[PDB]
Amino acid sequence: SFSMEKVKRILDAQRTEGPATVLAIGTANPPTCFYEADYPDFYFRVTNCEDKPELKEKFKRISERSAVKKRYLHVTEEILKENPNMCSYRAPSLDARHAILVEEVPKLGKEAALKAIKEWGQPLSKITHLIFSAMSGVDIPGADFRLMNLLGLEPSVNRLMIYTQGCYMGGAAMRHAKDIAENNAGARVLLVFCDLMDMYFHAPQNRVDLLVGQAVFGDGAAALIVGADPDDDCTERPLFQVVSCAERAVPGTQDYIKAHLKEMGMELHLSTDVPRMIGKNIEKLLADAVSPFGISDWNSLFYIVHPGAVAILDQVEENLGLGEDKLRASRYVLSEYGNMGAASVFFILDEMRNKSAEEGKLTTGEGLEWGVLFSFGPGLTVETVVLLSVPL
Amino acid sequence: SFSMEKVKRILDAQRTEGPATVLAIGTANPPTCFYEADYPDFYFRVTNCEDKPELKEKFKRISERSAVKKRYLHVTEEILKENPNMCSYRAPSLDARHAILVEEVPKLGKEAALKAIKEWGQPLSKITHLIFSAMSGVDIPGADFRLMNLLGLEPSVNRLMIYTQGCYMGGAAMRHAKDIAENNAGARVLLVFCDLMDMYFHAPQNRVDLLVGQAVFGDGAAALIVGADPDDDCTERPLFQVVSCAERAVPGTQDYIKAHLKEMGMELHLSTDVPRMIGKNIEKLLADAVSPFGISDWNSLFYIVHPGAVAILDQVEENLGLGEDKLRASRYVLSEYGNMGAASVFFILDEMRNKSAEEGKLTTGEGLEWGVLFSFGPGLTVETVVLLSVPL
Repeated sequence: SFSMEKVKRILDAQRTEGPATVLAIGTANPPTCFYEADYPDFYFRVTNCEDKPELKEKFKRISERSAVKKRYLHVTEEILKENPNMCSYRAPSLDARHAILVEEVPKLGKEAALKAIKEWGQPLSKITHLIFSAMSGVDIPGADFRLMNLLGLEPSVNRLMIYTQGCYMGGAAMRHAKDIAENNAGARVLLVFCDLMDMYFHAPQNRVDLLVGQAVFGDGAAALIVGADPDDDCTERPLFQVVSCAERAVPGTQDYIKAHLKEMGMELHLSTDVPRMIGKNIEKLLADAVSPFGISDWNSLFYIVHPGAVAILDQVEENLGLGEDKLRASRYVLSEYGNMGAASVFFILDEMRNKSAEEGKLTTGEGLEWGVLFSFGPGLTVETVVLLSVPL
Repeated sequence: SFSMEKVKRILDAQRTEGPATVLAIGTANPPTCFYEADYPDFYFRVTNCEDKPELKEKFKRISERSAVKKRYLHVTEEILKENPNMCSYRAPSLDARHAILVEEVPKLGKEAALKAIKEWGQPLSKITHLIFSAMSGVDIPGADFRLMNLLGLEPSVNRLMIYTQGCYMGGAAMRHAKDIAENNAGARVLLVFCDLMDMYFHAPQNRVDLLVGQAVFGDGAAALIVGADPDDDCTERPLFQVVSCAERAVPGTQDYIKAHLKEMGMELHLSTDVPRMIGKNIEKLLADAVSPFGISDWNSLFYIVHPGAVAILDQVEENLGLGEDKLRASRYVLSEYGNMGAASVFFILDEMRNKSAEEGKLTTGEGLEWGVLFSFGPGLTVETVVLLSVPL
């Protein structure tokens, strides 16, 4: 009865008022830029597969239809010479690949995080939580721990490390940052995604899905600061507000995306029915998300759509009845960066906020007030994040 | 300015009143019981190492000093015959191991979860969140996804899957469960830990840490339901309340615990200075956690201590001045089960609620009101979770 008064003082003390908001965004990529026109030539050469010209022409057509202009890749010609088993299909190469990633993943995360923290402008000691999402680079301690030390965070930073889960993680980790920020006054969350696709590099196979991956997977890292209740007394300024987060596993699609961690690396299996399956469901998912806020004209939203493959963007555009320019920002990131896993939606959100100011729009959301963020991954998981833009 | 009013109706609707509380605990273990007396004979025979009788004596002395009576292990003699590369040191065996685990991890998680759900007594459709923590079994889709389908959870259940992180996950996943439960009215979180140590089974080496791990690591899974604001109108009934969660990386201990995922499986590195380091820091961590609640007599708390090794329990007892019976429940779980990774503290918490009832105590925390839960892992991370018991 007095111990319960202590608990209620703790609960009262932690309450927040406003919603979780994104306070800064920073991105970073490997230094090596690979242009899509040269990649079939580079890829088949460096894998000593120039004696497979029909397969090469098949890959060229997939790359040309991919709508990817360039990618920044961590895998270089030097790296493949020093670890040739990566170019020998199913040969053991997991040790070599992991040695390469274990230090580079936190290293690239740091570069993006520094940018986010710089824009944020607050001292590192104000960061209370760190969430690290990384497709590859599994290690104990994790990249969360490494980045905490590289950045000089407080040893009391609350850490969450999510390894090897898929492209739905952009929306998923965003939900957790929201729950953290809103349940804890003063909480300031550094949310970092680093997806290096080195584990998915294999010699070309006569497999459409593996070829699409080789054409589309790109590397990058994205960092955000997420918090509730911005302090006016300092230079904290919101970019977007996270209103509601939803997740759904599509029934009957277990086998559409599978990927196995093996001695040869990451073994991918991706059904070509993924975009249609996404397109068949997207409107009902959007409708469930935004009806509670009275939105029924889909073109009244601004869009951040995970660019898993260009077919995915087209399917969304088609089955939502979107104007041709609605997915401009998503197509841009797909074009300039490829599919960077979970980081992609945050490259897009970064692009949208910058393009809006550059074009003089009245909000961070292309002049609109409400928007939605979609991530897609195994199997099949769809993330639906409702956003509010901020005025300019 | 009317849309900002829409956001406030959502937030107001999602507020909770009370703290996150654990509403049920369920545990499960593999079927095969290995007695610690017999393990040195079994272990060195089945690894064809009876020709190292001095190493076997070094292993036996560690086993006898271990304070482990028995363990339930998934690794059987049959499994090792079907996968002999698990017994040849550094031979490639990661593929063989992962195939064994990817279906067993969710299966044992299901066994524990069903019990927790049984005690909980609500319909599965009420579970809004699933958090799965597993040391081993990295797969896409994850064990969370498999478990959702094994149990028949709603496809809209919000999932979080954490692979390969260490024994601090007990307290860490508990923090995230607290944030979800408190930030989302109606939320009921299914929290599942399954750590199968098959990835750490190797031929005996003349390495103290690997031998101790071979003596102490056991297999098991523990499941919890966590929610804020228990319903009186139904059979929901709280066991403990989660008051505050803190996490700390001990400065200068990066290398004390390391583990690398390689082609041979999990390659562990564990310094013997761990218990001393833990003992050296435990009081300052405990004091920071419970001083805000006016607590300065450490024997006024009940204890759940991660049983990483008996040396750790002894160090915690010594450096806090605990009475000889304070750590009864923790040493019990170590005795009867070994070190089951992150699931352990929940076996202990389960043991404590049951022993307290069996002894007719007036609360679930051995008659005391306030208590603390400790998890330790890489590198070095310590979780301090302050608990409130419930009357009986």
